[PDB]
Parts: sequence; structure tokens; C-alpha cells
Amino acid sequence: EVQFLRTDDEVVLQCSATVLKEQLKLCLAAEGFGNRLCFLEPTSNAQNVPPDLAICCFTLEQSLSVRALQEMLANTVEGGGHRTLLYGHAILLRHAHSRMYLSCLTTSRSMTDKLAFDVGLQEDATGEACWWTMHPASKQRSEGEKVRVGDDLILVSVSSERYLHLSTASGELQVDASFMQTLWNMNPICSCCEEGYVTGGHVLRLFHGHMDECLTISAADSDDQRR
Amino acid sequence: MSFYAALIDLLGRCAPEMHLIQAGKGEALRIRAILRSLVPLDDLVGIIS
Amino acid sequence: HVLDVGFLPDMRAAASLDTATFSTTEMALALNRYLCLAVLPTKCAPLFAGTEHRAIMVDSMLHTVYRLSRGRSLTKAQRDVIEDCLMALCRYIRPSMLQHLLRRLVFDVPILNEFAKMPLKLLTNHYERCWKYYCLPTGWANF
Amino acid sequence: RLQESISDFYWYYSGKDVIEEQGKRNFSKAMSVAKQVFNSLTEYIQGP
Amino acid sequence: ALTEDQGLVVVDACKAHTKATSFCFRVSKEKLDTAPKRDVEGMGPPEIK
Amino acid sequence: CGGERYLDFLRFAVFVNGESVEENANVVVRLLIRKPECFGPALRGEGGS
Repeated sequence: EVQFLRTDDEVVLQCSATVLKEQLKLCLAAEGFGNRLCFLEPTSNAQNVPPDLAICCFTLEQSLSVRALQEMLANTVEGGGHRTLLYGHAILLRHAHSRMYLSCLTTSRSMTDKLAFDVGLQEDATGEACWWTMHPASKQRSEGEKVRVGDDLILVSVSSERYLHLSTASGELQVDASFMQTLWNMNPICSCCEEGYVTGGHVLRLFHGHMDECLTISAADSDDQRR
Repeated sequence: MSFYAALIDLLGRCAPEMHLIQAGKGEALRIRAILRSLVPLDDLVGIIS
Repeated sequence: HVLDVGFLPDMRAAASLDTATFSTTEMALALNRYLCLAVLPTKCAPLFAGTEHRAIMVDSMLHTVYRLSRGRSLTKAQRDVIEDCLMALCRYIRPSMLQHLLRRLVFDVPILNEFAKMPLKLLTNHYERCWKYYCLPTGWANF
Repeated sequence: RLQESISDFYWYYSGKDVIEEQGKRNFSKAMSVAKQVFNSLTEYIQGP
Repeated sequence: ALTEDQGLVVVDACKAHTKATSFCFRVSKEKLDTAPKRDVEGMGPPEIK
Repeated sequence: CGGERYLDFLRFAVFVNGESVEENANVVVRLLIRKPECFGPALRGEGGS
């Protein structure tokens, strides 16, 4: 049957736009430790050369209502989870890798003479700018419905009061949240996994013999160039 | 001339209160920040001068 | 702004029975001068022109001053003298030689109150002015 | 729909300790309507 | 991957044809064609512990 | 000319008795970001005049 987007499940944002009259496969990402500003990772050429999806993997930390979030804000002083997501709830994305939370930033770029607020990864979830709110793209759904997989979403910022946006310009496709309510698809990369079993994305060490062998490339400063 | 003067009349008039909500509530700060961005300073002074 | 905006009025195009077209610029001080009355923060800019510019309008009544706006315009000078740190001696010379001395009682009694507020604001504590030292007693004698 | 609405009202008054008279009067009106829908819901399934 | 110019070797990401680079596991070294594939959108069962 | 009359009616919503009502002002400023993106690239920010 049709699955639903449960909390505490890994996920990846997704969008598409036309540059040569073709729906390019794109996804948001960010390096984290270094340039904190987010950047766009193309994936349309995945058949002929694969992308780097490790940084792209986001995680749903929790979700709640707007008024409950405001009460959490007022109650700044500090269970089972898996609450199903509904439209109008205040989502909270998180970078699975860097452990830095997605948020808006009080910056500007490209000199639009207008708010851009280039999105990035805040170092801590404290403060109200970190939180985001979902909304429905297609009219066939409405507020309060149980959000499913595949349907298009319209993420909105809480504090900035600005909508996520794929900004096409002269340069590379910027993802500043400035102008337009872009149809942001929401691909579940993974979900609750079984204990003690292998899945994609998990990094592992290959053993041989009984225990005392490991596949590896030679260390650096070597004549083989580590190949 | 009349159109832009009326437009800034609306935009200037709808500031958050005078000082009541500005001294603490967040809605006033958000509205004032977006309000200052669209028509930044060092353009009013040229036009009035 | 007090360097620029205050200097846009070229004495507000003061009437000589030849100027009754730009009457709206007289009422432009309803909003423009109200800010000056409200706010009261070295002589980096020439404030002396602003003080005497207000002193022209409080006394002048040739153009139709629209008496509610006359009270409004009086409030600006009344607010300016309180905050002033004695940078109005040049402007202080003019009211001494008129109003009660040269009789303009119809348009000097409110100015008389504004001038009456001047000496009480400064006892002989942290100021001295030889030119103003003898001007005020001479005006007091004559008045 | 009524559940989401009344739940949001609880969050608005959660920080406040004492409840206003007007607030309690409003909430009682909503509660009475909620009672009637519960009884009407019961009669569709009372009797197997 | 296996680029075949030298043999089994670790190639750069920008030269991956998704057939030399692609790999798969197997239950045992017994020769089985494994012609009928399988597919499911969900998690599926856990096979490899 | 057409815009000035509509903006005049929008003016009369807000300055009721020398104040600024927050609710109507809030809805107005949210709506004013989108639909006044017209009037050319001057105030839109895409230009710069």
C-alpha cells in the first residue's frame, strides 16, 4: 500500500527544473564543516555516472503544531516518537551527517535588491529560525491530511516568513529562499531499519579469513598513487 | 510622482504600532525588517533633498 | 537632514502679495517640522539659520498662516530653545530689538512667553557672553 | 477538524494559569457541541 | 571498478560507467544464473546480517 | 492612475483614528510582497532604478 512519511526517518529533498527542456533531477545538500551555505547536487546523469548522496541525507528530528512550537519557544528552558506527519505541522530537518540543523540565515547574494536569505546549516537547534513549516502544493490534498510519499510539498520558514525557492540566475542554480513556492518533492531515502542487519549507506569494513584480514588501499605517500 | 508618494504613504503608515509591540513582540521586528529592506535608507534623503 | 531639509524652504517663499500658489509647501511643515518639534538630541551644520528661519514665521503674518498651524509652528521654536546649549546668541539678538520694544503686541505676546523662558533656563552658572551681557538688561529696561 | 481546533485552544491557554471567564464560557459552548456529536456518533453503531 | 586497462583498480568517480563499477553479492560460489530478478519499493525482508 | 485609487482605499483601512491596526496591516504586507512585484523591474529589484 501507499506508505506515509513517518518521523525519525531519513529523507532527501528533491526538485526539478528545465535548463535544456528536460526535467533535471536535483537535490539539496551542504558540506557542513567548511562552507556552511547549502548548494545544489545534480543527479540527472546517475545512469551514466553516479552522484555523491552521502551529504544529501537529511533526517526528520521531530514535528508538532505551530502553537505548540510557540509554547516550546516560550518554554525555552528544557519518547516513542514516530508520529505521522500532517500538513500544517512545523517540521524540523537535520543533516544526518554533519549533525547541524537546517535553518535560514541573515545574508544576501546576487544583489537582487530584495530578500534572498541564503539557507544554511545552523550549528544548534536553539532559536526559532531553525524550524520550518510544510504546506500543500497540489489542491487534491488540503490541510490536516496525512502526507504521503511522492506528493509535492511547499516548505516555508517560520521566523523568516519566506518560502523555499529554486533560484535560477546567470550562474549555477542557486537554492536561496527568496521568491517562488517551488514544488519540493520529498523522497524517503530510508526509514526504521532492523537491528543487526545491513542497509545501504552504512559504511562497513570487509573482513576475510577468520578475523585477521581487511581489504584496503595502501597508505598515502606511495608509488601506487592509492589505486 | 503621485503613485509612488501614495505607495510609500501606505507602507509608512502600516508600521507596527508606535512603540507598544515594538518593545518586545517579534511580529513587529519581522515586519519592520522586511519594511526597511524594500526602500532602504540613503534614498529618502536624496529624494527629500 | 537639518542641513538639507530645513534649507529647502527659501524662507518658505515668503509672501509679498505676490505668492499664493505654493500654499501647500506651507502645510508641508505639518509633517516635516513635526519631527523637528518631537526630537531633541558642536555646530557641525548651520543651526543658526534654522533658528532665525523659525523666528521669521512666528512673527510673520502677511501670508495666510492658518492660525492652528501658527500654534503648530510656535511649538518648534519653543522646543528648540530648551535643548539648545547656547548656540542661539545670533538669533537671540533679533527678538530683543522688537516685540515689546517695537510694539507688535498682536504678534509678539506668544513670542514674549518664548523669550520669557530663556533666562530662567540659565542661571549665571556655566555661561558668559559680553555681547549678550548688556543686551538683555537694555531690553529689560526698555520693555 | 474540531479536535485540531480545540487542541490549539489548549496550547494558547497552557501558559496562562487562570482562565478568563469569557474563555471558559466559549470553551463550554464548544464542549456541548462536542458532546452532541459523540452521542450521534454512538447511535450509528449501538446495536451490532 | 574494473576498467580493464590494468585490471581490478579503484577509478575516479567521474569515469564510472555503472557496469564496470557495479558489483553484487551472492549466497555462494555455486554457479547460478539468477535470471529472475526481484523488486519492491518498501524495505523488504532483512537477508544479510 | 488606476493604482492610486486602489491604494487610497487601502490607505483608509489602516489609519483609523490615528493608529495602525495590526491584523489588516499584517495581511496587507504579506499580500503586498507578491502582487506588487509588477510596476516594472524598478521597485521589484530585478532592475535597480
